[PDB]
Amino acid sequence: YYITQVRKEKKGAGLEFATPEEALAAHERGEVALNAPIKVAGRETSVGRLKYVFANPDEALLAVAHGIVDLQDVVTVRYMGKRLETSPGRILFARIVAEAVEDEKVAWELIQLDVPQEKNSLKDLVYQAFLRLGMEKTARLLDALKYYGFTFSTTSGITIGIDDAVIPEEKKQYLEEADRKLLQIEQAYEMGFLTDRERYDQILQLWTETTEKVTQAVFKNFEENYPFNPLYVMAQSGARGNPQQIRQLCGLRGLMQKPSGETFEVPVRSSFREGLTVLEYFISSHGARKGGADTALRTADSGYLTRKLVDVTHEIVVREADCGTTNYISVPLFQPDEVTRSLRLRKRADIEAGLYGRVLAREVEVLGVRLEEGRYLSMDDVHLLIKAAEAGEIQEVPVRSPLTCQTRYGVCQKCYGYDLSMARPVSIGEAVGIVAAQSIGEPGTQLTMRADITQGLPRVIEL
Amino acid sequence: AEPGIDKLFGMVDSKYRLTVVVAKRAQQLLRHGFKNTVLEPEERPKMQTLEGLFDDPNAVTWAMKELLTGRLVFGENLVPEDRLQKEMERLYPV
Amino acid sequence: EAALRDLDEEGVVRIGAEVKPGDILVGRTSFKGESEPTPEERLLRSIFGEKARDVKDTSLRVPPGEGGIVVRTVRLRRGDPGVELKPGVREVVRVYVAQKRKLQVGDKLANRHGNKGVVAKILPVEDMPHLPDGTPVDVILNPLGVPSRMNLGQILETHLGLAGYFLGQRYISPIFDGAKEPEIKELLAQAFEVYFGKRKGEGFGVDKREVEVLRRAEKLGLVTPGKTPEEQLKELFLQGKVVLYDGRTGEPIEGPIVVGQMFIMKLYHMVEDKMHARSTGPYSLITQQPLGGKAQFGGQRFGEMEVWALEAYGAAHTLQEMLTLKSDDIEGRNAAYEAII
Amino acid sequence: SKLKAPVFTVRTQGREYGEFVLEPLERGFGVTLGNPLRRILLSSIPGTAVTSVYIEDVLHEFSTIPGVKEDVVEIILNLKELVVRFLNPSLQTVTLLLKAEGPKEVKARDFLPVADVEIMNPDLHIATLEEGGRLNMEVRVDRGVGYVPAEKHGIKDRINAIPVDAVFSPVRRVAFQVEDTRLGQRTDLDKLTLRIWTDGSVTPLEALNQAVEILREHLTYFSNPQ
Amino acid sequence: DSKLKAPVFTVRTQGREYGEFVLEPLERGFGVTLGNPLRRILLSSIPGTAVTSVYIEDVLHEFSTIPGVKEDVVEIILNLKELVVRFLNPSLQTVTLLLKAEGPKEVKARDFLPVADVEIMNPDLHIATLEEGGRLNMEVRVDRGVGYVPAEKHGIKDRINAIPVDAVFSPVRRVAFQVEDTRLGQRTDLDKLTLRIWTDGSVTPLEALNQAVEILREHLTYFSNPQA
Amino acid sequence: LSQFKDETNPLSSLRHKRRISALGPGGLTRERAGFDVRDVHRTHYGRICPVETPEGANIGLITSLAAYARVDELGFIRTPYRRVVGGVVTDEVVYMTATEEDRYTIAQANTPLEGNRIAAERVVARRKGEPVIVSPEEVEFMDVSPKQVFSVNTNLIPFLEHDDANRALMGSNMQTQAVPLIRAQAPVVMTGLEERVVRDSLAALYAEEDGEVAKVDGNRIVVRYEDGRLVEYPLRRFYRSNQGTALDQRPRVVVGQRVRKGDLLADGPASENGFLALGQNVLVAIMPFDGY
Ligand SMILES: [Mg+2]
Ligand SMILES: [Mg+2]
Ligand SMILES: [Mg+2]
Ligand SMILES: [Zn+2]
Repeated sequence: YYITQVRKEKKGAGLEFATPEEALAAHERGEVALNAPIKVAGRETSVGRLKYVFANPDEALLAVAHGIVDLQDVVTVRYMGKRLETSPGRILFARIVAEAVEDEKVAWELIQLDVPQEKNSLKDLVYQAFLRLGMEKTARLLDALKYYGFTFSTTSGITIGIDDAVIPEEKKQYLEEADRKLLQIEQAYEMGFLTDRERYDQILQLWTETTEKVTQAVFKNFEENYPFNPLYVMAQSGARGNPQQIRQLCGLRGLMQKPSGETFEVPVRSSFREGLTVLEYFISSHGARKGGADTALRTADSGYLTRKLVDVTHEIVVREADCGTTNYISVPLFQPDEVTRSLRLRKRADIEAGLYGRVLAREVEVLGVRLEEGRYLSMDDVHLLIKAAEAGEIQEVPVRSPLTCQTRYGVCQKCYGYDLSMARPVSIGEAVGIVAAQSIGEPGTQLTMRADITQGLPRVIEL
Repeated sequence: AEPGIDKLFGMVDSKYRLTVVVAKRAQQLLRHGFKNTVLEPEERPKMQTLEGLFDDPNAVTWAMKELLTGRLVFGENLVPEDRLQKEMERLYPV
Repeated sequence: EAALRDLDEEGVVRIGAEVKPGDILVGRTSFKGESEPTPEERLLRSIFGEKARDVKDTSLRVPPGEGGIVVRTVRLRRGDPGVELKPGVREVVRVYVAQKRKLQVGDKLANRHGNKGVVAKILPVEDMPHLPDGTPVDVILNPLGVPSRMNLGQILETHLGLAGYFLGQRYISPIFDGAKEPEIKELLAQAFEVYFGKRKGEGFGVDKREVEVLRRAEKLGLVTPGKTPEEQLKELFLQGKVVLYDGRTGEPIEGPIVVGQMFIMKLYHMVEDKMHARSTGPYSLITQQPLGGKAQFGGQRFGEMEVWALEAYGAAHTLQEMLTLKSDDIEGRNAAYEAII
Repeated sequence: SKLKAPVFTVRTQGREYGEFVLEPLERGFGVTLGNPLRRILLSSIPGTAVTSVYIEDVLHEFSTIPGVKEDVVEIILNLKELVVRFLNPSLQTVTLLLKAEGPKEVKARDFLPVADVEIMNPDLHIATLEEGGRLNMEVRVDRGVGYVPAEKHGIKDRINAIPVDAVFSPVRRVAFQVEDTRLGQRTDLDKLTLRIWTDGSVTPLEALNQAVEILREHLTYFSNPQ
Repeated sequence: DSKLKAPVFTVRTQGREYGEFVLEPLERGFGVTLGNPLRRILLSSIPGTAVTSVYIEDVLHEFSTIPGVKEDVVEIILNLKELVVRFLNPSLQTVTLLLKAEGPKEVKARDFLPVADVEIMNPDLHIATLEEGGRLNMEVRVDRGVGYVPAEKHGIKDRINAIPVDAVFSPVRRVAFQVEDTRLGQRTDLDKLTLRIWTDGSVTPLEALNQAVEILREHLTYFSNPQA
Repeated sequence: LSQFKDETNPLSSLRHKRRISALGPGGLTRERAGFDVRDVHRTHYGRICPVETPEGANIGLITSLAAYARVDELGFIRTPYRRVVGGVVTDEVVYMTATEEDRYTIAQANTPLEGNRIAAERVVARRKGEPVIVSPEEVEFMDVSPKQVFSVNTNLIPFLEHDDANRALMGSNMQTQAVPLIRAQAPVVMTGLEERVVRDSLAALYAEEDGEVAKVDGNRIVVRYEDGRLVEYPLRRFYRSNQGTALDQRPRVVVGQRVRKGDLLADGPASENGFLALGQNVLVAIMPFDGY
């Protein structure tokens, strides 16, 4: 992520010129920075895009070795017959994938050049390489990513200091605003305008809104002023941390709960950088003990559920290619919206979990494309079906499922569909019953060892 | 990853059939001391030792490389079981 | 004679001898008892003309993976004042073995703020990052462990450790009432005047590599533009960050790094007391399955959830081996051993 | 018990790529040798490059010429890939002439021959012309090392000349690898592999020999104190 | 011209333990190119001397205490690891130092019996404190070698009751180099290199620098014979 | 309740004697214990440490006594407080139980004072465990110190206020598992309890009264006291503990040295000049390194 992110300068940031030579003259005078967004005649460009034009990636990386430009600076490079406007770091990342797969044309289509490489983008790259190349070439690509990621993280200069937990300027103003509103509420209660419960509920709502304002102020300050902050970079790239934990380090701790479940009226207004008081530390310890007890006293229920599932599905095996049935199920693409009383499209992730790698029971005609009966649905097929549904052409998809399978002591190949670990039809003889029990039980046990104590696992056990 | 694993998986209808074919072929090679191999002298797997370069003793490695060549025939109800072993012994004494 | 070299005339190992696995600590004989020598051993002993003895070896030997230096031997005999032995026991001998353990890969380290880990790499002195004056660091810690655990006390301890390293002083900060950032930063100001003031007197200015790092420092918003290189280096020092050189290449790290002094403890859990392996060994009485525990030279437990994993893989023959050939099929486990040899 | 002298093996394919292996080595000596050689290879090997170009009727680098597909920027980029070798050691600077009429495809072989000047890649594409197109161009070739931006040297042989970045170094890319090897009971030994890419003017083996000699010469400077 | 003139070499020394060496002017980038390999060689591959085994009378192992002596054997061995011994004969490989003291006294490194072609560089090093009625008769063996060899590897015992000692043969203590911005004529990107070396005194910094340069020179000759 | 003694280091045995267990004959069961018994009650303030507990099936069932707390004759834990009269804090200290504590308004120890008089107009206090803001005239009692809220192990963590409670549990528990070292040294940054821990563990040796040291040896120390009697102290050398660690005592005086009452004579295991020493002080860089 560090080498794929580009720099943004704010020195010039808006100056307009007439000719590129005029813009270059101002750069040497110290008025406009290299990456400051400027407009030459009609288009927005930068000094680096005009000053440095490289014929090939070899020349661009050679200049980096001599120290003229950095990996994060945006320049103009000529690659694969295209005059791209990218940083040397993103050009370097493209060469890593090309050499790992030993094919320049395919690797060019597998990557997203114009974005920094986060956890989500890297997961898509691995999945697409598996589909096009196979296990052997995907394993080689995985090692190449590991080798370069370790190398660049060592020399980049990532470290944690006490000043890296930047306190926003808006925290002081937000707290003073809350105090003025808090005193207004108490005056109204003293005059009989509201009861005890109404006053208690208003105080909790005020502190909930104030906490969320501080969270927005923390991350907005990082984006505008410190885009390369170690804490900000870790959360944005998905390496470590979530916004809730960042707020406790830089903003305020927030509201706490009593052992009985009630919440204290007064929240903890200090962060971990400033340091807690003795009274605040003791109050926060009630919830820490509660979370530890839930972890220890609920891992047995989740483990007990897994054993029940194994003993009920351990005999289900793929025993034949086709059972010859004509029954099927219809997977909906729309759901009722009870709050608004209307039919709306479902989430893309929910549709994928019920359609990916499934055999079509009937022929479907969508957007001029014929999907024949008996066709396994790939991820591209699911995306085409979602696009057709958005155009009002189809509402449901008939598929074969284990629910309607007629095979004795198991299921057939056509009713099961894909082997999700290989993205191909399942081979005859697989113990799909054990896989199903382990797939269901694993997330429940992992989550309770780290919400799930609410109507989660208890709700699942009841169902 | 095993060399040619993608091509090996495409030669069988079920992934568990490939394992059976490899395991049975490895037993045949060990039984006859690698004298029944279909590999050329320059195709035999080798391992590096301090004394020198010698033949690979791992029979599973030999069987996987033999399957990629395409000189082996596999299937069900090919030949009678008794006729197979007696013929192999007569061709390859051990 | 080689195996009996270190024993004294009484059959006990001498004090000060080095013992390794398989060495004898104290020798002991037992009466073999009555038995019918197999017909094969009958012919074997007749060819070599060797009359059998009535005693066998039952001595005490060093367990695998152990050893050291003998430092003490204790002998208790029946009838001694205060010695209450069990009936039928003649004497008991105790031997003490001492070893000096150095740090190695797999040992566990921790600090007082809850950060713990094992040693995975030991590097030579010329590979470690070093200060511009040539002083290398001792320990490298991953910054990724701090943000999710929210234990910022180790960071403040590191900052106060850096100031005390150059000032040569220690500190006492009581919990909830102690040193604060304004007090820590003023101590770092004095430590900079001896960390950098010494260089100026010796006749050295600002390194070329330090200039390059300072150029990036202002791009990250860490230092104020327009200041002299010395003033910008002092700004980074007040944040606990210094310019660090790479020992492998000699080039600086592209960003300033937090460097300081920390207190780290060595924990009781060591890899040398946990590694264990077994091929064949003792078996249970009723189930005839291998025993468990390193002290008993036992095997590893293949539980119900482990069996589920093999079933999901489809490895039928691998599962059948662990159920029969390696646990309790007596005819199968004897034949398996003889086939391999 | 000093270590035995290592074995040096070469795997050179073609005239532009090669691999060199040196093993066994003492612990840490792969980094000790690999890093200095890579730095010398990328900045100190002598070579030739284009430093200035003059084109008729062209005022600035960002303009365009009527009758040719490629603009001034694209033509300059094609010139930076030209490989030129000077046969005469005394020869320092030459100027090449190019005059073409459309609609031919201009190549590197269309340059007028010059004494003691050899074009290593005559198949390089320069520009494509159409009917009524003109291309009168003059390029200036110098000698040097490393990489020098155009704004640094600022070389112009005449008015309206366009300076161009000088890629003097014949070496294109260097990458070295250090692996852990063993010899009997010794397990901390090192194995070094060096991979060099070149433009063809000098063999990768020739570049390695020059880099070693440069480092050896510098070691003799620690000889006469004061 | 582009080929810079030969740099001038300057040496500044402080006794037998500190020295500074300056090489200017150099082309851009050559300060790191030269300084780093010398630092790596100096810190790892310079021969020296160290204590490898000790024998104390009436002592069987290192986990014991001596009557009349304040320190135990473990602490005494730690003090002996700080001893600096200089061999005046290049052909000398091993020497033995004998000490015999009776309390009450504080024994130092200067109480060792003199040996020909052997010099102690820190005679004031504290070894042990003897109480009235205490005796200390011991033999210390000093070897020559390179690197760091643990006692578990060499296992050198001159007799039955000798105790092997971990050996740190490196005489070099600290190495640092500085790169400054010098200029010559119209060129302002030139480099100035200064090397700073700290030693224990048995080997001078100037001697260590010469040995490091020779080690690097012989390694460059390994690129001569291709064995394709 | 009769347990094999934990003596990995001197701090390990000190903690073992201050532990409180809800299990045993007549107590609760590990499997049948509910959430109510394992929770932190508001009355634990100053009596039971809120952070020191083992994570797992024993969480909330095995705890530690607070630093300033003490058990009375009837078996109830009491904590000290400072009497406040007329807005000024006095030096009178009262030990009281939880039921008596609920009848008063008790301020925090961090209240600003100008001498002995409260200076802040707004005072943070507790009323039956709840935090309130009161005037100085309404304050009746004050906390002795912040240290009385936590146990001995937790009191040894500097900058505790900047650490999360979950991670602070690991830091205090793991100090019990530290092994003595041959070159152990005291930490650069301390909290102030290091000297008392060594003194109260009875691991080191101190002078009974003023005198002069006569004989110093690795096995014994003889001191000539002012009244004239001779006392000889045998030192424990290379002794094996229950955990297998070696416990030894190193003398720290010379012959003829004059010592006052309470002066250190010999350091015990994991101690450095009378200060607790469980580790080393090392130079640390915080950065990734090649995936190691
Ligand atoms: Mg340009
Ligand atoms: Mg030494
Ligand atoms: Mg536990
Ligand atoms: Zn079916």
